[PDB]
Amino acid sequence: TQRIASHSHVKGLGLDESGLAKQAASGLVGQENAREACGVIVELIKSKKMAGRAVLLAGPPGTGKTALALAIAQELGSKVPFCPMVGSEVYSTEIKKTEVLMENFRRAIGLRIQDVTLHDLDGEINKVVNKYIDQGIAELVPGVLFVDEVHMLDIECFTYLHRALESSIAPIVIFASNRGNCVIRGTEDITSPHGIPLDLLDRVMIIRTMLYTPQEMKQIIKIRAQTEGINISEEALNHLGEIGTKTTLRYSVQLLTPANLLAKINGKDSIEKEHVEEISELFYDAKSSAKILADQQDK
Amino acid sequence: TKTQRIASHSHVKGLGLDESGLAKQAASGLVGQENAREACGVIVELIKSKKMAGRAVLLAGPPGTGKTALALAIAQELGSKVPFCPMVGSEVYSTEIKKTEVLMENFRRAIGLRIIQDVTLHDLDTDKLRGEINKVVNKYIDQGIAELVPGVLFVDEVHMLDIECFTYLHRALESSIAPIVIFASNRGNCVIRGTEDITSPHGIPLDLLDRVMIIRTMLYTPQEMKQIIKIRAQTEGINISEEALNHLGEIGTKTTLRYSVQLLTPANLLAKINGKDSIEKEHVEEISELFYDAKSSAKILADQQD
Amino acid sequence: TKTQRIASHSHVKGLGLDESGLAKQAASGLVGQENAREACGVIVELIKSKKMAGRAVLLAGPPGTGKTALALAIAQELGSKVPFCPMVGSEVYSTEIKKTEVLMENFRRAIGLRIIQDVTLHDLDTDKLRGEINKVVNKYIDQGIAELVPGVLFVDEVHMLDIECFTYLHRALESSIAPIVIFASNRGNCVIRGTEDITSPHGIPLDLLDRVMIIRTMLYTPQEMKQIIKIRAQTEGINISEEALNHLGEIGTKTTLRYSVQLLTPANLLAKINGKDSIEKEHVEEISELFYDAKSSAKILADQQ
Amino acid sequence: GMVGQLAARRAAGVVLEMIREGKIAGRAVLIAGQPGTGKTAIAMGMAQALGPDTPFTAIAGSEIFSLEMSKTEALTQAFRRSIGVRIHTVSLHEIDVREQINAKVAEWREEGKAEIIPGVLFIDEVHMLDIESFSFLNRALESDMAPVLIMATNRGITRIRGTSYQSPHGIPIDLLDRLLIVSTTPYSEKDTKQILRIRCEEEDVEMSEDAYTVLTRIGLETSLRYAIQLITAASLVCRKRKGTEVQVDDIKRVYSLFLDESRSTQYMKEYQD
Amino acid sequence: SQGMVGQLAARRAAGVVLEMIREGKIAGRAVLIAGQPGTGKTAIAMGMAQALGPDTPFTAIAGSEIFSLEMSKTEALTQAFRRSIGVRIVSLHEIDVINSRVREQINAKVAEWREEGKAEIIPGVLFIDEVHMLDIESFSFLNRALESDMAPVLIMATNRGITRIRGTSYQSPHGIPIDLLDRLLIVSTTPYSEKDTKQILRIRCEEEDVEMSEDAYTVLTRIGLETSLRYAIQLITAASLVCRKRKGTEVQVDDIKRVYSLFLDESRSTQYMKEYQDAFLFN
Amino acid sequence: MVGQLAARRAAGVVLEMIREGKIAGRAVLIAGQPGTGKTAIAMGMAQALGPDTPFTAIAGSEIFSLEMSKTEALTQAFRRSIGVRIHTVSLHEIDVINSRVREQINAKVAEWREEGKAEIIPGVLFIDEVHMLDIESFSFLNRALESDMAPVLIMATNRGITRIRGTSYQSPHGIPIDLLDRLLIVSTTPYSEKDTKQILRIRCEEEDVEMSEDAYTVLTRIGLETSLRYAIQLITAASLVCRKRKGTEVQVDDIKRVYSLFLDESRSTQYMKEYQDAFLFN
Ligand SMILES: Nc1ncnc2c1ncn2[C@@H]1O[C@H](COP(=O)(O)OP(=O)(O)O)[C@@H](O)[C@H]1O
Ligand SMILES: Nc1ncnc2c1ncn2[C@@H]1O[C@H](COP(=O)(O)OP(=O)(O)O)[C@@H](O)[C@H]1O
Ligand SMILES: Nc1ncnc2c1ncn2[C@@H]1O[C@H](COP(=O)(O)OP(=O)(O)O)[C@@H](O)[C@H]1O
Repeated sequence: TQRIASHSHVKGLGLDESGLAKQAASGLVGQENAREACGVIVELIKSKKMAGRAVLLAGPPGTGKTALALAIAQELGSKVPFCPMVGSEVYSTEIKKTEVLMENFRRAIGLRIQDVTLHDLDGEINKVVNKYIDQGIAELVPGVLFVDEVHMLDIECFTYLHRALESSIAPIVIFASNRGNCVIRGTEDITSPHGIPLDLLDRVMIIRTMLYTPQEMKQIIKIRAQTEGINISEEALNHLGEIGTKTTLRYSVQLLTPANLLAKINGKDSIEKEHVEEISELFYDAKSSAKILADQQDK
Repeated sequence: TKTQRIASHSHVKGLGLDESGLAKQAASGLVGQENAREACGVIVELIKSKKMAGRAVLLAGPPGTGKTALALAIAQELGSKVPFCPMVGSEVYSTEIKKTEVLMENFRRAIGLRIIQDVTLHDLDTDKLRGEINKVVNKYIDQGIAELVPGVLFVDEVHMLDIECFTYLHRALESSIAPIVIFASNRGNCVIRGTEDITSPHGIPLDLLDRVMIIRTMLYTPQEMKQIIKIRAQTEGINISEEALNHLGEIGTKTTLRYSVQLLTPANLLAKINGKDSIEKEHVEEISELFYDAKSSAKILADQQD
Repeated sequence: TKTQRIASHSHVKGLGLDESGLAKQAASGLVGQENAREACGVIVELIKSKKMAGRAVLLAGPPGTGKTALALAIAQELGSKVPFCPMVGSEVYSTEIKKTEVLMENFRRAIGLRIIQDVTLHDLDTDKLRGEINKVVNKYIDQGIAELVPGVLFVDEVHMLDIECFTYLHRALESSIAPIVIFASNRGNCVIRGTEDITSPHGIPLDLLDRVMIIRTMLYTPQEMKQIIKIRAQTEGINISEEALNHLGEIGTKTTLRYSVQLLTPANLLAKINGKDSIEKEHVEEISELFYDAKSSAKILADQQ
Repeated sequence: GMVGQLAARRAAGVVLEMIREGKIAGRAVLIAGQPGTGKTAIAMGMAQALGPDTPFTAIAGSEIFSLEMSKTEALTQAFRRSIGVRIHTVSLHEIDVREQINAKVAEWREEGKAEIIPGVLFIDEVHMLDIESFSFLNRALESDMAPVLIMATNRGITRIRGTSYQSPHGIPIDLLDRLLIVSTTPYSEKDTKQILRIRCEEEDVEMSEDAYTVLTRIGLETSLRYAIQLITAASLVCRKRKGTEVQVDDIKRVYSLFLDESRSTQYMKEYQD
Repeated sequence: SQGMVGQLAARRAAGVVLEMIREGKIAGRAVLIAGQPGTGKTAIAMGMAQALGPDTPFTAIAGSEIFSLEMSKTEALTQAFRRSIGVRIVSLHEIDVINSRVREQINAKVAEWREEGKAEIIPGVLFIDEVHMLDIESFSFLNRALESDMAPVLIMATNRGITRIRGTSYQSPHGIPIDLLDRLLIVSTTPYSEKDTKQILRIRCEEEDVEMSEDAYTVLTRIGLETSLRYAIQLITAASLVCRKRKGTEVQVDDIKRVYSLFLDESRSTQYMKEYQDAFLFN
Repeated sequence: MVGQLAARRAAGVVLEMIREGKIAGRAVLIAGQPGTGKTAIAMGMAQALGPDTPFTAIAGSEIFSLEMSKTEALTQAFRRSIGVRIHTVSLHEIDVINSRVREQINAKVAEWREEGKAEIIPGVLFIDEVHMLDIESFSFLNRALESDMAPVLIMATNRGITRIRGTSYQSPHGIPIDLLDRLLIVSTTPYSEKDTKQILRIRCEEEDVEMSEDAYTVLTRIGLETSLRYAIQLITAASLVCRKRKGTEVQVDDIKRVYSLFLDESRSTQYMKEYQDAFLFN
């Protein structure tokens, strides 16, 4: 549940009646280009014409490529399942690659009577659920399987996904690749865009999501503050909007829980600019923390 | 037994040598290559007097010269029904049969023996079972009648034999029930598969290269490149003009001769489609510019990328 | 008890020290190296005065300088007949026995158990075989009867040792019944084995380098190239002249001392062929032209191909 | 159901008669295309014309990278899959001891309700088969039941998997000296209108006769399947302005949204560098 | 004050995290400790572990220690978290080793034990030293680890910059994949200044029962700043026996400049080999 | 055996060091190019040491066996070099007669040492081309040879300061630097012009070849330009080209003709650079 505790402000994707994208609505701010585009995708699952393809969200990290995956899982009925897996959660040695790839994949398909997914019910498993559609007792609601960090999935599990999506009752899956013309894992010589091979590139709609402005970044950390119930000021928020455009947004949203409690250490309830001026020096990001060990070695 | 590895060269009869030790312009299903055709005649002489002290033949020369042809004329100059079983470098890897078995398979696919009924040593069939055979057939040769004729093994592109197969063959060629083995390659100082740093000529280890005799196979001129495609035509019953051979030879000078022999079958089939008597000067250009070869078709995947 | 590896170190008989912890010039076998022989003196006091809670020594010198000799002197200055198990780096790789046990075959063979029968803790013989032997001998030292006499383990060419040995060895010394371990090396920064990734000084991880007291040995002057051949000659009965010794010290300074001290017994049994029992210069030239050395015989194979 | 390919279709007729005259045993076909030139239907171009009962199978050259089973046992099933016997012509995978089925069908041939046939077997992305599998098709082609193998690649002079030398097309020389290598010249401007007029009819879309002239101007530099992914979403955006057909302003609405693989690797060069 | 000298801000950085656990806001996060080695990154976690009660569990293990040949990393890591689970009377690492010879059996059994309450579940703190040499599939076990409500507060430690991950071919910051890396908190530490080291030498000599003069400190503060701390501690006990040889009564400067010119640091011995192969391997 | 003045004389000093037992702990390494007969001055340490000494001429490349494991191609080779005198039998054939196991025999043969009814004999083991070995196999020569039932090792290597297999630390002759501190490295030399005729006036007597005297001086003009491997390989092929006109002895063009027919090991690959490295540019 912590996998979507960083997205507990999205109650919908936030589009108006004409299929356009407005600025700040239902949680999502900025991003009006690609929020038009994932409005096309959620309308292509409400009309069932998503004939076996997927979505790849190219762009830099921290710009919101996971919040749309909960937004698409909000606009598609809001009771659909959702399992955000990461491409490094497959590389485990206690279990095989493909089963922990399929255990999330058998968790995304929602069935309607109680509300169940296929993984509670987990060939012959595939057919009795296809029999219940024939009687008309339970109709499948395909949720969203979010696969972050998709270049860490190898070519030996992609062709499994090219099979388990080729079947009819599979859900919409959404990749997310923050890199460029990468070299495919598990095959040592061949390269392709985003670390996704050619046989899966025929089934993706590459929706680019762009970076942010400091004005857009100040809206969103207010929303994460107002949802956790932590009163921050504008002078403090403007610093987090300059720590946001410095490193990422995922770092700057992460500091809200400690920098609030720095005021609880000091007795106050609110976040002022002198607090964030200290916790930037107390906790660091990840890129500059390897700059220090590149400095304290090379001094 | 297999036949399709020989069927592409079903026109060579012997080496075509007069008794003066020399060769001719063209005889017995061979043409040109007068430096190398006497040399294989020397090797088939050294099997006859058994002065081959565990030696072997390496045929070093570019692909499209007849290295499978000359080491089939050797296998027929020893006699009719002398066994011959060519393999290539990447034969010795299979999940179904491991490395040193399929070597000994083709090693003993060659060793013929005349007990009168013609037999091989792979007719009889785990090297314990193999060495059990060798002593008791060393009784049958010394009973007098059962004389064995050594077949001719032909290893094509010997570089893809790794290091753990060569030294098996050095412990297998040293027997006196061995066939004459003929290596062939065209690579340079090839790295032996397994050692990663040793530059040895045509990919042969330095101990096994103490046995072989390296013969050059010199590339043809377009004069002698024409007469061979005429010779390969008439065994198929496929007629041809003159200037088509002045094209099919002068496209064989462009890439290889190994390509052009694969064109007599489609270009004749282009005449059967259009209802023509034989192949002519346009029927080749609607195959040569329509079909392609990998040394000249891999360039189009680089031109279209760039 | 392999009495072959220390055959050339038969001439050392201690450190040759003064009373107040100063090195002599030539006593108990060694000649020179008096800068490092002071450092052996303060090391060997600590093992006697119980301020050696699981700590190790890493001599660091060129090949041919006395790193194995100066770690036998630490074995004898603790006491005579004190156990000393010299291994080398590329000896832990056996395809029969797993490599972690091969260190226990040595790291347990450098203790003297004292009852009087004396025995090593290895020669009382499977981690239970390692584990449960320790609690009986820990009962032994509080029983008021028995005791250990910890010796010297010597690992030479340590950069061939891999990370599955270093992690077991460093985790082994936390026991109280652990003898000293004396490393050696001949190179500077070199990558670790077992992970084959990144550099480290002398092939030692930082998990062990906080138990390391580096003692630097120097090279040898041509004067020191002659007494050390002389004392190794005087033990093997090698009657050698000074005019040939001045040629033999030239060999030790051209390439290496270890080569110029194994040339003697072929040069002694060349002079036994020619008849003159006392070696002269006419033999030892014709044993340095006939026999060769590794850095000069690799050059000759490059001088053709 | 082709479009264009005025040469490489004609080569599929010359290769077709070689299956009839028996002059194909030992050889195979190499289709050295680009990714988006549609080689797979040309592989079926001698399966809708050789025989109506002659079967096929399409297994990728990366599909043999298998974790549940071995490399070649999964291949030999997909090699036997192309060989049928008339009864519907049942494949040699559904009669599946491993040589007894070979020995039993050596008897059934002359009976009257079982007769051997060859087939077509398509291996696409062929350059990801290593030399362990090129030795399998070195010997499985020489059996009595040789299917017409068609190989498809998009890699030029490369390194073979399993060895370290250079080679064209990921193919070792012993299975490359005797090949028929056909080239598929990529789609052209009149060639791209007719495929795109086919594709809209397959999704009940009335399209303009000017937005085609930009969709075929846009379906050249990127891909064809990029102009396929648009045209089902180009229908939905006019389904939200309620205009019942699609004009020239409507593709450049959805060409701005849905990127292609070439403007989304350069846009991962703006940030990443 | 409580043994921990220096690193004032980075100790207060724990004081932020020490109320993130009591408020209940760590359940998913993790804490990393960067820094040059020989600073105390193996030691801040100890006083961090003591500040969650009197009997908190604590298991400092290493990343190169994962090469255990009797114990697989699927089970080495799994009991390591269960050596940080609070049971009042005795963690779960010792429970299954005698009461079973399962890991799903005791969790359903402690699902019964949650309601009686003779032993109350207070999951403590871990410390995994040298994470930069921890393989990629072990990180995926750390992701699956923190998903129980009986999870420990993970503390890690790395001393390497942008390197590759152990298992892939991607250069990434700190050698951690970015599924855990941007969920981590970086408690960075700084190397000591001049005045910070000479208290430590005063501390280590105080508990080694070694008397020392004042002028011996300022030379050992030159060396203790330049080379390391852990080499300057090694010369303390070595100079405590060059003084006792002349009987000393106090350890002096030339009883250091003897020993500092007798042994070597972790630094100069490589540099002697540097100009040693300048005609050896440059001929 | 003709030649090797500077390698057999040192080998005598290798020999008489064995007689006094001073060789215990060392080994021999014959460094030189192949063709110099490194298996000939190593079998002299089996000829001159005694007519009953076992002598096994294995190769270092011949340890590469897929059917074996890397502890049984050497434990056989030592016991096929050490022996026991009681028609002398080697120690390896004692394992055969107790099979249809060394944890019983090597104490049993050690029991024989007190009665002397069976006497041990120190043999010689020859490991040619030892640079193909690795540290997981070099560590057995440091593990078996230090025993008292041990033979004198003789190795051979033409490679210079190359990488040891197993690691990435270069060293002379591909041997660990710990083993090179106890090797007696004796070099071989390239042959001489008057000396090269002696092997060719002993290889002609192998197959009764009658050769003209200009042909000897041009075959050594051939043999010292390319090889002695190749110059032997033109002896027999000079015979069956001289048996056309029967000759009464082979001649100058008759050895020049077959020299144009067969090509030696380094001139032939020069023609590949005329093809393989001269088609890529064009
Ligand atoms: N446009 C947006 N609207 C709402 N929330 C956003 C937006 N962009 C980012 N966020 C929030 O910022 C955080 C970072 O987004 P995310 O895509 O998860 O980062 P990453 O790219 O590292 O996965 C998320 O928790 C998300 O809730
Ligand atoms: N000089 C020749 N005489 C007779 N046949 C030849 C000659 N050159 C080539 N051929 C024929 O051409 C074919 C190619 O020869 P082969 O040795 O298989 O290829 P390569 O020369 O590339 O190895 C052979 O089947 C052979 O019959
Ligand atoms: N200072 C010394 N005193 C006496 N003998 C020495 C001295 N230095 C070297 N030797 C002799 O020289 C040889 C080389 O010493 P050793 O440490 O074994 O090798 P290395 O010096 O290469 O590590 C030894 O046999 C030793 O007996």
